[PDB]
Amino acid sequence: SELSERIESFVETLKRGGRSSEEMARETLGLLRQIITDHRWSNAGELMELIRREGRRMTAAQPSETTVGNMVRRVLKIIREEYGRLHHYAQLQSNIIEAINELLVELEGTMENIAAQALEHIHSNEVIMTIGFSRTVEAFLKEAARKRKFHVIVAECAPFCQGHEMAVNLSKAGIETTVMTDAAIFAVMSRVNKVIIGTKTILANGALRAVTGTHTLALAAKHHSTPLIVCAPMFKLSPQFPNEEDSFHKFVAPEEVLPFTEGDILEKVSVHCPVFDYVPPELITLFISNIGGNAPSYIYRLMSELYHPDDHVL
Amino acid sequence: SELSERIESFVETLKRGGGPRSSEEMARETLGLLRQIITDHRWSNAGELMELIRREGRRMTAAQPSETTVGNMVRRVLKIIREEYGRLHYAQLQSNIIEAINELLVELEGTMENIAAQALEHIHSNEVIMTIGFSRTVEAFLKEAARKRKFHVIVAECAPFCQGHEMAVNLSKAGIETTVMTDAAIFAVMSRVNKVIIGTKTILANGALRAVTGTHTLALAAKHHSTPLIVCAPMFKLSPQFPNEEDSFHKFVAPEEVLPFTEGDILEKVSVHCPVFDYVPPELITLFISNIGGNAPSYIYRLMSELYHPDDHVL
Repeated sequence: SELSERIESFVETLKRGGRSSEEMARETLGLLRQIITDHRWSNAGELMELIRREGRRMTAAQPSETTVGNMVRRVLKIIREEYGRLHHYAQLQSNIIEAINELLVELEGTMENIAAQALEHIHSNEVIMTIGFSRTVEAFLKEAARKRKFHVIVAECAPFCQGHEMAVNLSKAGIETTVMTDAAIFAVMSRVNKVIIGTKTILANGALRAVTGTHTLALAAKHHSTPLIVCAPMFKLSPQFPNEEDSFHKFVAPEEVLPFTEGDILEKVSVHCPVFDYVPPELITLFISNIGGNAPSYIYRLMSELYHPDDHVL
Repeated sequence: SELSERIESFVETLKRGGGPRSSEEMARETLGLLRQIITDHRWSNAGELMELIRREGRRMTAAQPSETTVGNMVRRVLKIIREEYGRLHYAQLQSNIIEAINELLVELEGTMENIAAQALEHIHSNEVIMTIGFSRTVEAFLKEAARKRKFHVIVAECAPFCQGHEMAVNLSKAGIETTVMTDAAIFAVMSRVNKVIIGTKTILANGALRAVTGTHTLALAAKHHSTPLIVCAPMFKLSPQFPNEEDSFHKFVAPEEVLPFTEGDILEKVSVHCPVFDYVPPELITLFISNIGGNAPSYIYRLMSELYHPDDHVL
């Protein structure tokens, strides 16, 4: 069928890596909406087994891409809460759809509601320092740049120099930007007033898996007591704790770090190149969500009203 | 004699009130008195000369134990006597000490210009400095960096003697973008402050520091935000005393500065204290900008050995 082929198309795109995180969540919702429409299912139990199986294969496709797993769990919570309030229900197939639509308009407004709180956290003559290239943080820095005037230091992330296109994006909007070399984070930390970063994933204890320089960044921010603000919406909120059994690191080709033209020493040197870096929650100051700016120590509560505890493990 | 009445005039103005305003004038008057003691009392050798200076410095220290700039320059003259009698080991010794004392005095009166010379190395344009009380050395440190760069100094006036008022006017007259605040806001505006430059009453022998009250709070606020706490203080403010619990550290002025006498009957039930000096441990200090450099707190002990003999620590 069209839907099945689109499911393995999504899974193989996840495996190979061929988009932003908000587009990832939007495509996941579109896929799961299709799954609950076009498949035949009698009651909610079979559909939860189906959604669980497909979420298991999309999660096992790329386990470090947790936006798809989060949106699978959000849809599962929606299914078991739109079936709870009706407790084979005929209108249930419609009801979940509407909630999914109410989720999809909760999305596409996540970046605006995070950007609305920019002026409350960025002041005139401020110096902000960021790391990766996250669309949430650039909209945050481009909504605060409409009124106030500040300096932003975009420390590039070294293997995939992606703070380059961030500082190109920010300098087009008139923010006076500085590109760093990622070795100077402790050097320029004395000047920096706030650190605003984005995440790949917010783990359930308030810790976060982010771009590979963010822990080396957060240690400097904690050393100089600079507040580390984290701009990240509620699809990036994953209910997984940082256990050693599950691997959260992603490792890419060493050609990003040590090129293939080095030659014979590549048979002896072990080059690694991870792309994600665990930041423990005691180095964090705030999470600017789409629903506010609450502390890391509140994140567990945001788990309980987003994901059911039976849906943590799929 | 004129000398003797000048000795108890100095001792009485040390117990009771002021006299020399700044610590540099206090040390210069102390060398004047010590040089006069060398010249005018009769002594045969350096033994009873050391005993005489030791007991005079003992009474000048027991006059006001929290005024250590007097007690240091007694010990520097004792070290000078021991090192100008060592190189002759008499007759000409009475001259030699005087010459060294003169070389000490011109070592003074240029302590402030050698601390102010290091201003540009530690103060940068568009920075922001925080100071607690009126220090002559810190003010001249901020003056020398002002004529080349452009910064903004926050002077947290140290209540009850609102003496950061008299500094934030001195800094405002020289065009530094100064700001005086209540000093209950030390932690509040600490987040935006780049450096803290303070002065001392005394640098204790472990790099610890005795400053005007509210400095230890200032130091803790600086350590919280990891703001470097620079300390501008010359070598007469360097005393070879570790923070004993035996001898008295604080000085306690009248409670009228804190709670006025017009409060009425509640003054019979309320214990008001008003200390003027605060102990800052050396782990909150970053630098000691002396007149000889900018060395770390963990070098201060070595500066003791080059300045005061170990036998002269306790008088």
